[PDB]
Amino acid sequence: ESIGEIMGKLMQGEIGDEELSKRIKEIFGKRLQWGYKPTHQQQLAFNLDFIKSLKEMDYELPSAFLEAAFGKTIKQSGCYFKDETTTIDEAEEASHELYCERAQIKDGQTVLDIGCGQGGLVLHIAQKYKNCHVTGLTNSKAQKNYILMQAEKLQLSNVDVILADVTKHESDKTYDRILVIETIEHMKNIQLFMKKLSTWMTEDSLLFVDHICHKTFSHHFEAIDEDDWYSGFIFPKGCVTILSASALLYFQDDVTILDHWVVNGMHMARSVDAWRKKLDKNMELAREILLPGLGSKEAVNGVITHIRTFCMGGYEQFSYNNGEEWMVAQMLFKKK
Amino acid sequence: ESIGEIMGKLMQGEIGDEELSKRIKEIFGKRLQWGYKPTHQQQLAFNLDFIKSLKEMDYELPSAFLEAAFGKTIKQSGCYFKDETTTIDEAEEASHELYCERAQIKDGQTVLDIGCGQGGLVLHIAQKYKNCHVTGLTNSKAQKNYILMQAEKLQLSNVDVILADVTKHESDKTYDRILVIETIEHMKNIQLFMKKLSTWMTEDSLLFVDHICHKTFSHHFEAIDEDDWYSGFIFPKGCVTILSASALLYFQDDVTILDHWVVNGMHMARSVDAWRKKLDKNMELAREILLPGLGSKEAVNGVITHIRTFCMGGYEQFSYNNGEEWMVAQMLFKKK
Ligand SMILES: Nc1ncnc2c1ncn2[C@@H]1O[C@H](CSCC[C@H](N)C(=O)O)[C@@H](O)[C@H]1O
Ligand SMILES: Nc1ncnc2c1ncn2[C@@H]1O[C@H](CSCC[C@H](N)C(=O)O)[C@@H](O)[C@H]1O
Repeated sequence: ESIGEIMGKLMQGEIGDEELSKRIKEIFGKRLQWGYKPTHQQQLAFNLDFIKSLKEMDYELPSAFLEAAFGKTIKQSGCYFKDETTTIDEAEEASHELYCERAQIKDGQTVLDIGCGQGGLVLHIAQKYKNCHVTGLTNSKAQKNYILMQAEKLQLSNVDVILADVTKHESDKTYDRILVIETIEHMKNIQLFMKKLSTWMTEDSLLFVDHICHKTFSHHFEAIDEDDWYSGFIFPKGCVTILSASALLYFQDDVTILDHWVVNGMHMARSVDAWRKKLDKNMELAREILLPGLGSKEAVNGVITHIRTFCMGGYEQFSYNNGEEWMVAQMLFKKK
Repeated sequence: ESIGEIMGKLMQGEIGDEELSKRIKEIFGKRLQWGYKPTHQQQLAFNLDFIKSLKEMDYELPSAFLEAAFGKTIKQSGCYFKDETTTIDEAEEASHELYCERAQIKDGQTVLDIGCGQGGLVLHIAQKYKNCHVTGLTNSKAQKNYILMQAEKLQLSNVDVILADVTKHESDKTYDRILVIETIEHMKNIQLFMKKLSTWMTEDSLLFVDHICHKTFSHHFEAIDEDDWYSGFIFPKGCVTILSASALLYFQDDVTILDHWVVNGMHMARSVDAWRKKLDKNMELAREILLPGLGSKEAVNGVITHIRTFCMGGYEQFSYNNGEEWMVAQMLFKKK
């Protein structure tokens, strides 16, 4: 069976969930085979080669659709589920609280959220800590607009948003706290990224990074072989990197580690499951919302298939071996 | 059975090798049970707690005996065995060559060897690189004397030895290369140690560290429980720390990592096996050598039992799971 053939049936909704999940799990299984080495000697050689290679490098969905698919604050990162019955809205809030705890946020601090998305964390910190000034930075005008509208509705006076490609942003401004929640995976050059972040810190600042990871090895999110129809469908341009849980420890030229955690992958699995189920529940509404801006029922079905498959695939990835393969890494740093 | 009882039979040579190896393997087995956590979340919590705890802290055998037990240069660190038939003398040289390769030694450099022991590496570099100046640093007068005698016999003019407790040594001198071969395991405060080493480097220097490790977790070399007669017999004062293979990545306040390797534990296992077998072969001579300085056959038997048991135990430790538990970690750093 060719890619063309599988992609044919997928787009037509002719692959049932059972088969789809099975096919994607197999693809992730091959990545694990690729990544695990027989000895720690070989594992470190593999991992350091990856790390060295990084050092050589360098239409938007309507907000109504996003609201029908994601949780209340449209968080687009792994959330944290205390209970079986925890809702996605509760899991968003719990995840925001965990970041505030681990990044040691205190009232009165200046806070920068890099790649802030729809601004759930910016709005959380602004509401919880009235004397903080909170700045989100995003490369999306639509996201900036959404955040400023929400801050207005919430009567928040302590929020601003920088519209910038972070890789190009130049400023003399420093911040007490810099937060990077699942943004670093999108970064082309990571030695240069951490260096830039360090110039926006003082000796009193902390930097908190959260990134999807594998516990043992790093990889680009790209086709494992010629049979892999999934990876390139999800990221057809690519430029998503899955660092190992310890990869950023090798990027301490300009910052120094203070603490290090991981969150088991079942939290991410439950996040993507909640998105998939909500999209499914709101399927008719979603198709209605998208149609104006996409111009045909076929183009709508395509966008929806892509998002739904991303959630179905993410479920297999992060739930693999009960959350003990792909998971979320978190690190706290100070400036050199 | 009490410790007193096992120690009774051990000292009397009443425990055969088979039983001795079995008992020590069991003790290491319990350490593995202690150290491996069920989830990566818990493994990192365990490992970071250990790392944080470190940040809060702060008669000699005649040379003729050492010559009868160890290899030609009296190396007292893991060696490197290419073949089944590689001799300890060859393995010493191979290990010296590996350090020179990984620490990027070049003729003309100033080189400092911290905790240089009987000076095998100092003498190797001095002979191979005639324009290097090579300084060994040791806290032992007997070791200093041995090295200077060997340098004289070898017609080396480029060797000096500092007699100092490294934790107390103050100097303005800097070096192109600093080498630390299985010395850091003896260090009380490691943030402070790496900081001190950094003040002896310039922007052009490199630091190479080799340390015994476990691939997954860190531990002090101390009794696992009340049944453990071994750990405290080997190190009755203690102050040996077995860092995980990645522990020093968290000690980059003052230096920055460039490369990272591990060497499989079978190399160390073959090293301690060679020492044990050579001591066994030369047992009569060894007892004769020690008697003058120890003053009784009983005190001689004690010293020999301690050294032999150390080798028997080391064999079980490093050969465990074909060298994939305890092994040797190596790191290359530059100054911040
Ligand atoms: N170069 C760049 N400059 C600014 N933002 C960028 C960027 N590359 C990616 N981003 C943004 O970073 C975000 C990563 S997704 C995570 C969004 C948000 N932190 C949340 O947790 O929900 C996306 O909004 C992405 O478009
Ligand atoms: N505070 C200190 N100052 C100097 N040397 C020390 C020290 N603590 C331990 N040492 C020495 O460091 C050495 C560790 S054993 C390794 C010796 C040598 N590098 C080799 O590979 O053979 C021992 O000689 C030990 O006595």
